[PDB]
Amino acid sequence: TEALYQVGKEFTSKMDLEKPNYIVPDYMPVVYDKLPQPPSHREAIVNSCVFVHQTLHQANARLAKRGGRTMAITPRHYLDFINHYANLFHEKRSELEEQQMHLNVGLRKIKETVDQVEELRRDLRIKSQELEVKNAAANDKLKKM
Amino acid sequence: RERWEKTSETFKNQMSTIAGDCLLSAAFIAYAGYFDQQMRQNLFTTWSHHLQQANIQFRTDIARTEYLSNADERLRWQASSLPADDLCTENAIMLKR
Amino acid sequence: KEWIPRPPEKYALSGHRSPVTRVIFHPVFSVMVSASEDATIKVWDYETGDFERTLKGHTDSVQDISFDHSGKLLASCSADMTIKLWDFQGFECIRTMHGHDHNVSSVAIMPNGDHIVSASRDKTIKMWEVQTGYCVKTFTGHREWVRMVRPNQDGTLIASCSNDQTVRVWVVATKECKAELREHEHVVECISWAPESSYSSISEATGSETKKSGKPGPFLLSGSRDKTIKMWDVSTGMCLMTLVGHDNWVRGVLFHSGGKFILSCADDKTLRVWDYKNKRCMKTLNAHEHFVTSLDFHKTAPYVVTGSVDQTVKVWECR
Repeated sequence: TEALYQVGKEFTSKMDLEKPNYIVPDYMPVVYDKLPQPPSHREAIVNSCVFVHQTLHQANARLAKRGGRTMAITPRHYLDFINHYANLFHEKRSELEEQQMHLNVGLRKIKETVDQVEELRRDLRIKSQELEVKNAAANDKLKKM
Repeated sequence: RERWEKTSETFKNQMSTIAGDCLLSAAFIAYAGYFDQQMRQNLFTTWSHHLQQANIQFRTDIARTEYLSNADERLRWQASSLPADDLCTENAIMLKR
Repeated sequence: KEWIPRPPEKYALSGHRSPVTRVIFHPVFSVMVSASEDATIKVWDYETGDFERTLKGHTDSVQDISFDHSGKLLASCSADMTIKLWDFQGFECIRTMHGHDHNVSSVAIMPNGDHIVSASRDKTIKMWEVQTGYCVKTFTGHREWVRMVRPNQDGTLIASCSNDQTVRVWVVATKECKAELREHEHVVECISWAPESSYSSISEATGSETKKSGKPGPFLLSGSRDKTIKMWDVSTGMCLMTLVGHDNWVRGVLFHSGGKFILSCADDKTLRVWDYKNKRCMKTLNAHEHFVTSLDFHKTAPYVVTGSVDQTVKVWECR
């Protein structure tokens, strides 16, 4: 269990895994016996990762008791789990930033569109006011006749 | 603009559950490959409960198949005579990632 | 050293799709980093002018970036209400830092290499921890948008400029505005302090009298939209000289590595090199076809880098 925890800590150090407002539950499901008593968010994530690996061992034992076919659980499975965790976290976060970037630009274009639409209201009335005086002056001069 | 604003305000919430969602998704790809659907759910349920007891945020509304693949990939897979099944969809995901 | 930019340019790097907001020099490596408004941070090799990579972790327009003393970590601030810390070895975001409501304007790392400061529209300055990411203390007293914030050379004194025409100097331990300066005609935008290479040059260039300790005291400089550059004394709080001649708003100011001349950029589409010692050098250099946003001076290499609105970053030789 200690070996799994140290592998998780070292490999997941690159990822953020930081929650400043993390709340420690009263009954923490402690898997790693050497986990700090007030565990951080990063430590909690690694603790869950270790628990996931030990879950498969219990699952395989359940099949053997029932008489089903079981496959060996090896550290390579744990390495695959953390590799997938690192890749999925980077992929999901990167897509979210790109998606929100495009949405932020799109909304900015919309708010500039409505602003220019309001600008057209002021342009329209200036054109209308100029038209009213133009025909009024044209009629007045055309009537000097 | 209404839909984009709604998605923009929830962006902060979505970023909070990335660690929990990815952890469940990574475990499913690496571990749940060999087992049948009956225990793929059992393994997922046990992991989800542990995250809940550890106060780790994760989205419980989206399906794992929906999370790990897009509609275009699923449509392309169906064009390759992939059966329209959740377990078959999960298997195709593991054959890609 | 008499390093001076020259009208001929060397490389005109244009890879940004949005106006460039700031440019910095890597402390040790031959790396020049530029931040723009397309939420991307681009890395350049100023010696050969080759685009290296981009850091697209940010959401909205990136405002200010800063390195550390060792050049190992890169701190970034953007309009997405967050501070992002970058690991420069692998070029990934290792810690995203929230809070500090609304568009964050400036960010800097004290020479301690352990704490980070930031400024935003929320009329306050927040001090953070690089290791953990928790804002232990917050600076309040500015009544408007705080634009640009710099620390000292030993992580004890911090100056911040805001739209409220006030340049307030803060203290780490006491968290009080030791000196408040409210004398600028129009909005103050950029500030920078004085390295130890220039303290001696100020004494006889202004006639200032040494105190009982004899040390001239910490020095301040503030650039404002009123087309005036004014350098200030942190210890006392009075002016020594005002630099006038910029046609438009000034956006970036800093001291020459030798601490003898003044280099600044302004919205006048030109870069002005001014001498405060004798008012002899008033070199005005056309830099960009559009507004010039920020500039930087290499500590040892004879290179200067300027960022502009025209999506182009230029590097000038120093001779």
